Amino acid sequence: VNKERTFLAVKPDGVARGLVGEIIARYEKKGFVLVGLKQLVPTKDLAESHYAEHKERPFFGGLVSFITSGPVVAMVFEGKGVVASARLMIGVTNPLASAPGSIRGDFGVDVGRNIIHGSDSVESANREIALWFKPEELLTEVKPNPNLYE
Amino acid sequence: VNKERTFLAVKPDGVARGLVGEIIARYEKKGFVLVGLKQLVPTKDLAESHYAEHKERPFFGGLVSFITSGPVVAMVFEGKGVVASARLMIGVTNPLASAPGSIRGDFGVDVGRNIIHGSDSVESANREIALWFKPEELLTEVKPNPNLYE
Amino acid sequence: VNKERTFLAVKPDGVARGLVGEIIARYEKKGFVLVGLKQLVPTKDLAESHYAEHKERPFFGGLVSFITSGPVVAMVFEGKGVVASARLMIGVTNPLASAPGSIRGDFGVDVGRNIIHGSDSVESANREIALWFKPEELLTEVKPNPNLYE
Amino acid sequence: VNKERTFLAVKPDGVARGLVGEIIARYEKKGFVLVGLKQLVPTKDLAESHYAEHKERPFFGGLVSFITSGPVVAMVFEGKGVVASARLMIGVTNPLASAPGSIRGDFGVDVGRNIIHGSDSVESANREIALWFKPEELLTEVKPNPNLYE
Amino acid sequence: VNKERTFLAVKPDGVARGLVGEIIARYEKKGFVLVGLKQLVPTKDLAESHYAEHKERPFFGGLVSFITSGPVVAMVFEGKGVVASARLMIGVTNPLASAPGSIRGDFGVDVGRNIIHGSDSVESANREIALWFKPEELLTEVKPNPNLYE
Amino acid sequence: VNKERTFLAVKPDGVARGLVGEIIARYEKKGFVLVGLKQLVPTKDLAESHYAEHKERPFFGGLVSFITSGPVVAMVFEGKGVVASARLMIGVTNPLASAPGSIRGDFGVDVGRNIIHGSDSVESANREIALWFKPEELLTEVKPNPNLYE
Ligand SMILES: Nc1ncnc2c1ncn2[C@@H]1O[C@H](COP(=O)(O)OP(=O)(O)O)[C@@H](O)[C@H]1O
Ligand SMILES: Nc1ncnc2c1ncn2[C@@H]1O[C@H](COP(=O)(O)OP(=O)(O)O)[C@@H](O)[C@H]1O
Ligand SMILES: Nc1ncnc2c1ncn2[C@@H]1O[C@H](COP(=O)(O)OP(=O)(O)O)[C@@H](O)[C@H]1O
Ligand SMILES: Nc1ncnc2c1ncn2[C@@H]1O[C@H](COP(=O)(O)OP(=O)(O)O)[C@@H](O)[C@H]1O
Ligand SMILES: Nc1ncnc2c1ncn2[C@@H]1O[C@H](COP(=O)(O)OP(=O)(O)O)[C@@H](O)[C@H]1O
Ligand SMILES: Nc1ncnc2c1ncn2[C@@H]1O[C@H](COP(=O)(O)OP(=O)(O)O)[C@@H](O)[C@H]1O
Ligand SMILES: [Mg+2]
Ligand SMILES: [Mg+2]
Ligand SMILES: [Mg+2]
Ligand SMILES: [Mg+2]
Ligand SMILES: [Mg+2]
Ligand SMILES: [Mg+2]
Repeated sequence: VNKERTFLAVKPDGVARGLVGEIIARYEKKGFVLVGLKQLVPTKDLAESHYAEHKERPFFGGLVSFITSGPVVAMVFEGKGVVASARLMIGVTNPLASAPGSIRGDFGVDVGRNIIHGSDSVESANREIALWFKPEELLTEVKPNPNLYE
Repeated sequence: VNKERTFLAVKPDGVARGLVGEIIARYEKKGFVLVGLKQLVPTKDLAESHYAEHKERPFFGGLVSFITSGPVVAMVFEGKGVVASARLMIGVTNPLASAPGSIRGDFGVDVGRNIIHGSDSVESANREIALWFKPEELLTEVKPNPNLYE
Repeated sequence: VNKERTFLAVKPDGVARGLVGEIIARYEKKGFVLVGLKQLVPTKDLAESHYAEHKERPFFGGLVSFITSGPVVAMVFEGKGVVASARLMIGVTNPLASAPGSIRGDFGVDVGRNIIHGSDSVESANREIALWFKPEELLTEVKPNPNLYE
Repeated sequence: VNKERTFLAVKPDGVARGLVGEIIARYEKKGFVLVGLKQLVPTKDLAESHYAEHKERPFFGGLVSFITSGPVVAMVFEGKGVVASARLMIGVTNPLASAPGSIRGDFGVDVGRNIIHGSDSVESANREIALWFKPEELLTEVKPNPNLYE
Repeated sequence: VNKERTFLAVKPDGVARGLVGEIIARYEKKGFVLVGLKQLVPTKDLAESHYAEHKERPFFGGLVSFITSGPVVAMVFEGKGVVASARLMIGVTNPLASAPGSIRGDFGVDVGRNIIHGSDSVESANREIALWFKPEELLTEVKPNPNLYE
Repeated sequence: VNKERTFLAVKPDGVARGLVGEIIARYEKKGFVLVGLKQLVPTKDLAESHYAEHKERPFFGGLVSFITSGPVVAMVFEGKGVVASARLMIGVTNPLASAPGSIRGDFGVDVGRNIIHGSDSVESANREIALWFKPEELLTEVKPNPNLYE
């Protein structure tokens, strides 16, 4: 159904490079509806619980360090199959392997400076949305373009 | 040679969403030549003949109903391998499964609101071109940029 | 009411340079609705009545021969103040003097190869629309984006 | 100095039309730095104090009514001469009179559905920023592209 | 005729900000032909000769220092009225006062970091072209799209 | 270290169709740094050594005559994995089989008119770079966007 939601965040590098609008426009053009949006500098606690699944990984320290080094634009998009779709639009972990047309493929060059984060499953999205957004910062009733769904 | 032709149609959703020029420009930039172009509100007979191969499918009634609910911009492009190349540019039937960079991948979310129709083979193109366009509405003399072909 | 219409034509040079889609997209983004659209090769009779006010001018002969020299995509847009607005978007007669952001300013360099034509008044528009299009070729039910008008 | 700030808001119509990213990208490309961003549905009280200077005007009721009818993306951009510059980039009150290249000129057609609001002076900006944003939602230390300022 | 030429240079800020292709594409779309193109780090002698008319101005020292701090992409375009048309596309000296749609208007904020240099007259163009380009680095045979000129 | 370089050349058809800027912009957005750039008309000697691995092929004769038939803009980009990445961005040899989003996929239709050349390995790149550019024509101090690399 047309009510699935995913969490996306323009990372510090994406924000410093002036890519916020370009990224949001891709999702709007696709037809997803913005239900949550804000800019904040992540707190070390937010970053660690956000990337909690990687806590025992070698790159964890630098990641948390990086994500907390500058502003991040956090957003939640709503639509049919938005979690898997937003991932397809993002590309793969290494931007060098990401196909042109995707966000990482078009703008990235390094795994550690890969512009944007996207939830990889509905469980993660629900978990991540709850982590970054309060219920009052999310639109309750969404009304998409009527020409989008049958 | 480079005289192959295909029939493409911006469906009512694509027209209402203001995507006609975006779609046309994609094919012009590729190097394909426009030999026919018109806007019309398809009739139920045209809709049913156009999609005759799906007349037994559960979605036919709704397809035909949607294709006739509003204006469509019908067009025919010419150039080498245009039938298969235009399909590649369109994406796949389900927009969510279409790669970023393709038309359906970039703009659609629902199978039923997938923006554009493109002939799936040369035999289909000939059938669909004859169905939507009268002979005199098609350019007889075509001239593609001279830097496109060897 | 905001049902004003203007006639626009992408001239043979505009069509040859692959600017049809780009031009249509500018009017679609603006919010105007396409109510008639077709590609054809103008007849001398048509070109001569179209540019009737210019017969005593030295460029008339060249003008007519050029407009009848290849495909032209003809269209009629509808919307509040479309006539004057589409003119502002086109630029001025000399493309070199047209401001960057207008169609002629962005794409043209010569007065005789100035990409597009637009009616200059509602009187000229009604007259030109009836010249290029038969009544049944124009949409009767116009449904513009509901976010466009108050 | 490079520390002036202005308040911009993508109005409900701009948000429903999928223009948020396109608008933010124009300001990022210009070099202004985003210091505040959020989406919210305005409260009738916020709207009235925001447009307080028009309280005795005929259109006031519909404006407040409209601004409160759907989500608005509120933002504050920082840079040298950003208040007057953002206005120039926005266009004039009536989008029909706005030049192509500006936001209203490119996307608008009606005075009441003019896509975006921008502070008209530094006094208004300071007043409006304070109205929509809490001090903790604004970046304190801004670091622009070093290639932007001498 | 259409053999007029102008010298344009993407300054070090424009190069560092990744605006070279955007700038070149603007002139290619207009219909101007590239007859010379190179990237070089200007020498202090070149910088001072190029900007000789400003040698008494308080900002000369800093101008020359900036123009030599990094790579510049020097280029020459040919076409009818290219000198004045390219200036119009560039904007005015102060980017904040440049109209949206022009290069400086769209991308710059500081007079000292205004992205691009364009010759201000034919006499200046001839001087600057001879100063930055050796004869053999310029195309002798130029061929503009045949749909550009009457 | 991430100082890998690749040689790219916009072929005469790419230059004639006005795609130089568009092509450069794709590599600039990606984060790669232009370290050499020039426009020239290739000499038969140069074209023949460039495409040396193809002398026994039936298309070699046509290939060489074409590359020496008009201006070519030559360039060298530097960045992490630039060689393989620029190839992914180019597409494949047959433009019709290149995926939408790649340069050849977006703009080409014929194998012999495929817009751009890119080195296929670091070995070929070092070899091609030394063929088209003298050492002093290439930047020595490379300062990429600091947000690009870890
Ligand atoms: N081996 C690695 N080296 C450096 N940083 C890494 C590595 N793999 C993961 N990262 C970083 O960690 C973030 C979370 O990683 P992961 O969840 O595996 O990928 P994705 O972000 O694509 O979901 C990635 O976006 C990336 O910035
Ligand atoms: N299972 C489905 N549910 C609803 N509509 C469908 C479905 N499959 C196809 N359609 C609609 O039928 C149109 C025709 O289908 P088909 O010819 O299979 O695909 P394509 O349009 O990609 O050639 C589709 O483009 C879509 O609008
Ligand atoms: N001095 C001229 N020389 C050549 N062609 C001209 C001249 N003046 C006008 N034209 C051509 O005649 C067309 C119609 O003229 P006019 O109605 O004056 O301009 P517009 O097209 O801006 O309304 C022009 O668009 C241009 O193609
Ligand atoms: N006469 C009018 N008719 C309808 N609504 C109006 C009128 N003038 C002002 N408005 C609306 O009120 C908002 C605030 O108006 P104003 O401050 O005058 O213009 P601006 O928004 O350009 O600063 C405008 O953006 C517009 O939506
Ligand atoms: N008052 C100023 N302060 C600092 N730099 C200036 C000033 N005026 C001009 N400049 C710098 O000098 C360059 C040359 O100036 P000028 O020839 O007057 O303008 P333009 O570059 O628009 O032709 C400008 O483009 C800008 O970089
Ligand atoms: N079958 C062919 N017919 C015509 N031209 C060809 C053919 N194969 C290759 N070419 C031309 O030769 C150029 C160099 O060939 P190759 O190295 O195989 O491809 P690529 O350019 O993708 O690396 C091609 O880019 C294309 O211009
Ligand atoms: Mg992950
Ligand atoms: Mg089908
Ligand atoms: Mg006229
Ligand atoms: Mg106001
Ligand atoms: Mg000057
Ligand atoms: Mg090769």
